[PDB]
Amino acid sequence: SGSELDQLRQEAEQLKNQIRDARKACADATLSQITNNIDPVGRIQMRTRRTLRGHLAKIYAMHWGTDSRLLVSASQDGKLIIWDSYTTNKVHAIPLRSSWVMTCAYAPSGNYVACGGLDNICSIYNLKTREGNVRVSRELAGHTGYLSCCRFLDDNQIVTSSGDTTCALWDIETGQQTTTFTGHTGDVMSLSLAPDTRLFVSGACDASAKLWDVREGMCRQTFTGHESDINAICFFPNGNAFATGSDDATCRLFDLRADQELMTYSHDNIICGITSVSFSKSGRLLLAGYDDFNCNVWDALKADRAGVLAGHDNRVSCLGVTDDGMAVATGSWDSFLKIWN
Amino acid sequence: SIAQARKLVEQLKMEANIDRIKVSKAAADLMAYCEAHAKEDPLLTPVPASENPFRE
Amino acid sequence: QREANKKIEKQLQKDKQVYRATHRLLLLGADNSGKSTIVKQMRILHGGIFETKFQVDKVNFHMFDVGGQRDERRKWIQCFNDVTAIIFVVDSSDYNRLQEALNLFKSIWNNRWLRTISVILFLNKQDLLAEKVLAGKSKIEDYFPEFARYTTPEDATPEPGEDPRVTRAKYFIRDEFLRISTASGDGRHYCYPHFTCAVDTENARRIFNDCRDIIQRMHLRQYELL
Amino acid sequence: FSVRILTACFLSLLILSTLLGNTLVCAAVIRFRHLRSKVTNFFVISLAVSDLLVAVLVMPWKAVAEIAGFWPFGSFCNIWVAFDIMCSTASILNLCVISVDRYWAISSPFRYERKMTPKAAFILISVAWTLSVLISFIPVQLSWHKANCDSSLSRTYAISSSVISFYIPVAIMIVTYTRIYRIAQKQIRRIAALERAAVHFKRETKVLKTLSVIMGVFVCCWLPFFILNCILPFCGFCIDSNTFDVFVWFGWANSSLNPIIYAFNADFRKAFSTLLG
Ligand SMILES: Nc1nc2c(ncn2[C@@H]2O[C@H](COP(=O)(O)OP(=O)(O)OP(=O)(O)O)[C@@H](O)[C@H]2O)c(=O)[nH]1
Ligand SMILES: NCCc1ccc(O)c(O)c1
Repeated sequence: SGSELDQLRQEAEQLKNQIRDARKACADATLSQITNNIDPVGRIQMRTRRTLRGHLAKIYAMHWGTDSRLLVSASQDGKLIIWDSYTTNKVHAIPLRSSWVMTCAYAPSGNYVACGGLDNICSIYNLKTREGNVRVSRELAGHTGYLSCCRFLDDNQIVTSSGDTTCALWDIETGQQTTTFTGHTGDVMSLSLAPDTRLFVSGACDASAKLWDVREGMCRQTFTGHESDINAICFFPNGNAFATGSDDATCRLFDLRADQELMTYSHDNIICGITSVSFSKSGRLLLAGYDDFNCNVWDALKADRAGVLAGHDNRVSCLGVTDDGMAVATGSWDSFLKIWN
Repeated sequence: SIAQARKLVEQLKMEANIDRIKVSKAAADLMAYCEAHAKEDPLLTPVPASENPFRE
Repeated sequence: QREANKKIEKQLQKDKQVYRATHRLLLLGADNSGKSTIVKQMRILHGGIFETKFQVDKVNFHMFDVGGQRDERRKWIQCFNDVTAIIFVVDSSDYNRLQEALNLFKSIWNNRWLRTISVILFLNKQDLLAEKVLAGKSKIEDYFPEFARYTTPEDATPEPGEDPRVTRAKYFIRDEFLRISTASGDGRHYCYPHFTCAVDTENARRIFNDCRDIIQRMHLRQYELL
Repeated sequence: FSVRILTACFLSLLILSTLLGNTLVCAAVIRFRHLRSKVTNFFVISLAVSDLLVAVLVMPWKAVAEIAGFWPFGSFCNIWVAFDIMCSTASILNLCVISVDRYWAISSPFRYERKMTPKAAFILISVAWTLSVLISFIPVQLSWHKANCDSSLSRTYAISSSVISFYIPVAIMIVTYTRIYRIAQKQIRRIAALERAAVHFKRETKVLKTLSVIMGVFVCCWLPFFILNCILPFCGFCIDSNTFDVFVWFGWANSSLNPIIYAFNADFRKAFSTLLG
């Protein structure tokens, strides 16, 4: 040959086969062989303890507080409701400019809330405002695509995900993208910050997930294996593992240090897509939300299903476990949130 | 397409030169973190309704 | 306590019913198609901006134009799987991006997530089309040679004083989009073509009529009648 | 004998089928809230309850009295006939409502989604049930229908309760479904115009099939009994008790078939499939 582009394609495929070999070197066993001697968690039957109403349309996002008591909810009625999950009372009801909100975050101090959507703008509102009503405080602009997820690091650092296939770390005050992460081919749909804020993963429509180093701005690992777009992702509570759910009706658990897929969670009776995933407090239990109005509870160690959550009357759009593990919340397209334990 | 091919090769070379651990160790650490906190997960072992703020 | 519960549940019931009763319409189409001009006009004459809320005969509508600017607008559109109808607007006077619009329309009509979303086709900028037709400088056959063998349909209802060349042009564009719309079939959704310009004022009665037809056909196919 | 025991076993099968179908409908509604979610489903539940009452209350006693030949419960049967007149009239009544419901959802779809609030649904269900109970119980306990248990009502009561219970609902239902036919024919013609233009009868047959099935089962199932119920007390040309009894069974047969004709939407099918598996 001689044309460096075809030689780069050749060295690319050569690298993918070196990667497959470096993967089979550490591919000595399977998770099922390791966990065949463990005992099943038994039947887990959670029940709806609360139902939070007020929302006029299908809910798309929720986020627990650090106190495991407050949470924010987003509906396509242009609202952002803050709930007191103990008493099911609403503490604030912030109307939003754009009604097509898709994400919301909760500052670990409880001082700020975030939200964004088709406006490609992340609006921060100070809940600890000093006079009248909670209103807009900051507003981060710059993305050429729709904001799909955003999460605080502290009260002044937040990472966002957008439809321009890139992620960015922002300084909320200055509004500048302090760091840019590029490399995804399709729309990046979800991000999850490590428990130590140091790393985060992102799942895009190129059927790939990427682990990004927050402080250095480089992509550390790229995982593939799904036949469709990955829609959701979340860290294992330990910090060295994460789970993904995709449109191909399958969930997959990847490890960061082994740099390959570890386990696949699927059933031939589950055919709908998947919208949200979250680990238990110990990471032993993996909860996944399906379009079939149900929530499938997988045993994160044995890939066996341990329970079902049939309590919503429409598509479950989001879910989330408290940080203390005391309860799990589920937001669905029925304009209702349900707490389970 | 000349810049994206150099970028694809350099990204694959950076991601390729990582050192990976055995799956056995990854599962042993997961099992250790699991059973080290298994008795404290209310969603796995249901806690009596007395210390449940939504059941008391 | 009890009266707080009574006032809350009945206000929340009326607001839930109202949101349930507002018909969301997604506006799609290439740029340079006057989409923003149609939304701006509706904001003016009934009540530009990304969003619009307007009422016809005590019937609420919510018109949305998405400016995310990509190709596989899956997540930016599969979150809007419940709109009543999609208003696809096409700049009929741009003779070379029309195949691009046709291809995009084909991808929309056969979309996996819109199998049940009916589309209202607005063939916008008819006045410019008539200008180009009377000029006779850029002919469609040079881009679409089929137009040479095309015959004006016998069912055409031209407006008073319409040049047969203009009638043939606008009905040719209509049938070019109908050839895509009629393949899929399956009766799950339909396309309602309309010849429109940006200054037309009844462009609310058309959306009203056709949302009503979409609901009629949904109710028919629900009772297995149609 | 062979005929007597065969009639007994077939009738028991008929009753059991009625009970199973209608209890399945009510259970499929109660178990799954996404079927109870809409409003049109309320009326179908009303229908299922009407048919379940027909079953559990009216049918078995008439079957036993037909087999044994003598009415054993005695002083009961006054009530029985009242119950009969009631249940077999909330059924026809309910069909009427369901039919009108569909019309409102096809001749004015916008006004429908606005005006039909579950309050109006309950008002309609209430109208059906109260018309039934009123017109049924009150003349029995007041002994106005009377001038083995004597089911011969009376010439004036026959015509009165018949005109109400049958001839108004059948008029409303024929008018409604023929209006829906006009509309469906219109829409098919429009789609055919567009599709023929694009490419340059079967779906009409489908419309005919479904409307004919619905309206024709109801009529061919209930109408003979009611033209008899009209003529017989008048003609006290005439027919016998056994024929009147089999045509009665046809009337209650519609009560068996109603679920399969009014509750086999795809989602209903899947709810049945997930219940029984
Ligand atoms: N003469 C004439 N010009 C029109 C008509 N409709 C739209 N235009 C022009 O076409 C241009 C394109 O419309 P835009 O406002 O850009 O809307 P769009 O191009 O479809 O989408 P955006 O570019 O995002 O706004 C507008 O600036 C109008 O001036 C029309 O009916 N007649
Ligand atoms: N099964 C017959 C019960 C019945 C119901 C209504 C009538 O009007 C009537 O004459 C008789």
